[PDB]
Amino acid sequence: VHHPPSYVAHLASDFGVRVFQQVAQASKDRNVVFSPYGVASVLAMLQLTTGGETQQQIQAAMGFKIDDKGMAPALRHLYKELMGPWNKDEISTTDAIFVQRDLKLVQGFMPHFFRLFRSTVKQVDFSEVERARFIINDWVKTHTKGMISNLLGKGAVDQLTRLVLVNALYFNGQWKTPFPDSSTHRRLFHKSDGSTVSVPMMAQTNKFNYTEFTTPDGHYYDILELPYHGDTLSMFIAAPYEKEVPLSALTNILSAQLISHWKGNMTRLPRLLVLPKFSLETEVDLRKPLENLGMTDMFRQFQADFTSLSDQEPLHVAQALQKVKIEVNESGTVPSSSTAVIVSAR
Amino acid sequence: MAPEEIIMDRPFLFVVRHNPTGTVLFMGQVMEP
Repeated sequence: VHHPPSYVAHLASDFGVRVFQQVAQASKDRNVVFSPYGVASVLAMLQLTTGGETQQQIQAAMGFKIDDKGMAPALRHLYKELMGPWNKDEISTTDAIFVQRDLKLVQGFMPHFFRLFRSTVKQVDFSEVERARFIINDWVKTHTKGMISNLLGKGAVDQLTRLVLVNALYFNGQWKTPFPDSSTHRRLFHKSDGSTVSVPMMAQTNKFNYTEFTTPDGHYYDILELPYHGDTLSMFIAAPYEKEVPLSALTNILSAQLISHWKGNMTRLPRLLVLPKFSLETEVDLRKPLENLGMTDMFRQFQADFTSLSDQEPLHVAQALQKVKIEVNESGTVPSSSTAVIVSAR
Repeated sequence: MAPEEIIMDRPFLFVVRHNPTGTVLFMGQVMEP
């Protein structure tokens, strides 16, 4: 039997890589930095708060139950292996749940939730509106180390708000062979509409793990791996050979498996890599993307089952979102995402 | 005197992951830097 965390790792990512696909097909011509792992973390938490058909849809979509045998302990060993000093490159994931103190939780929920996830649990009074988001937005701030200063916009939560499960991912990697400053020069970037632009690109002559991958249509794509000095983490680059063929054709067949396959067929070949440096920042609404994967109920009122959490009143996800941010330069990559689900707050 | 040059002048894709566990941490679609 395969290493437990490596199995749960796959399913979590796979789900995430399928959510990205919905976000990408919705954002066809715009920049999108997403966190597959980030969405998986909060949905796993949500699996406990929900019930009935609502809970079943999430488990069907994700591909596993956070309840089953050895499942939760494996997700916890994953948190650990990811944040171990042995990786050289720093990672920091943290989950939290904010519940209305006067919300009569069903029996056993609190201790059980903690036994499985063992994360931050905060009891806050949402009637004190501004103070509430000050509690969460500041939580996100410290756990993403400054990045993502204001996850929740004014009025994103309110008095009617009951539950807020959020995740805070951080990564600070450093290229195993950083790009030479001197090599940075302006080059032309051909946009998805035809126009070109002068963008500072980074260059580097070395031997990279490269592999050519053909698409069902017959299109060839380049897949390249640039590791970080920990040799446990790396960024994969995938662009087409021809400029006529769009990134769409590549992203539409994406899967956590296809990524494993690339990594498996690679061979260290000498190449002169010229990559444009960049600093993106995006906020995605996970509502539509989630429903496209089967989880419709949690958004529909009088349909959403949250009977595992409370039952003094019916509940449902008023909104779901993910704010990511990534800085790529000559030395490394410092991406950080903060994904949150909000129940009773539009 | 130079090996095959690979330029990322068109919109590309990028996936940062933890190899041992196969954890896709972040994903990206860079359409315009």
